[PDB]
Amino acid sequence: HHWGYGKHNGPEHWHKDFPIAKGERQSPVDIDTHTAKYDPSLKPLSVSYDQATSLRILNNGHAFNVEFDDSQDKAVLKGGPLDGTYRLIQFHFHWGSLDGQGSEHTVDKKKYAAELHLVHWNTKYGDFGKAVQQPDGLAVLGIFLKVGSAKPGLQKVVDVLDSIKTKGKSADFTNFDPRGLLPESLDYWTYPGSLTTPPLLECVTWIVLKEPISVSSEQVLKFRKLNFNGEGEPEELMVDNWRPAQPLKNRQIKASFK
Ligand SMILES: Cc1cc(C)nc(SCC(=O)c2ccc(Cl)c(S(N)(=O)=O)c2)n1
Ligand SMILES: [Zn+2]
Repeated sequence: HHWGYGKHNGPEHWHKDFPIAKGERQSPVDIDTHTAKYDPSLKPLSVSYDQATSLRILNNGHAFNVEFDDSQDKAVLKGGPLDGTYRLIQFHFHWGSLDGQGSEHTVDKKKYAAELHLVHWNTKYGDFGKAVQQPDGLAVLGIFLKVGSAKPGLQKVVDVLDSIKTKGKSADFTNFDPRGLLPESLDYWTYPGSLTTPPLLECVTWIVLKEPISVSSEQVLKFRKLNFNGEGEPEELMVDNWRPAQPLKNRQIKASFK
């Protein structure tokens, strides 16, 4: 009876195995755009994905991860609200059963169709497993997806999905360039939060871009064909793999703009 996204093991139950689910800096949150403070001291984000080595794509039974070789100083996030340098380890998405839901963060209560998370760990802690035990361990760049025109830089991801339908399937996935998943603007909101999945560790500086990317209905439909179950088990489509907004509690969301 492990955690997941259903009635009996979804978000509302996670607190029994992971009590920090009711902690002081949980994610996601609603971003009230009127209440976010513009911080002129925030720096442009620096996203340096020129040498990113993707390696493989994995279906883990919760989402899928596009993984990067993070054994060298390639694919780094820095600047923004960050001190130091964060290295890209993986990205994944959360999405809905319907286009009117799927994001984890919301913007004045608006829910997007999906949300991409590019996960980076702070090099000062040497690896991802040590970084998640620190309050400044991770920086996640979150990008909303709305349904409209296709994102051409997303199609390679879409096209490999039929090879990783079920939990525990992986496929070789090299030369994937995550710059093709990025909006023109890098204006952002930022706040201190947590992993949105168990173990819900309070180790993330969230950086949510204001400009969504558009993807086509046919691209998101292919996300909804994945399965949460493993091969040979009854089919449970992988949809609605999002945690709802959590209380903001004693936190301030900062805007890099306007
Ligand atoms: C840490 C961890 C360990 C195991 C066994 N599974 C997962 S599934 C979700 C995931 O890979 C993950 C990893 C790190 C981040 Cl930061 C986030 S999220 N949804 O907060 O961006 C999600 N996560
Ligand atoms: Zn995520």
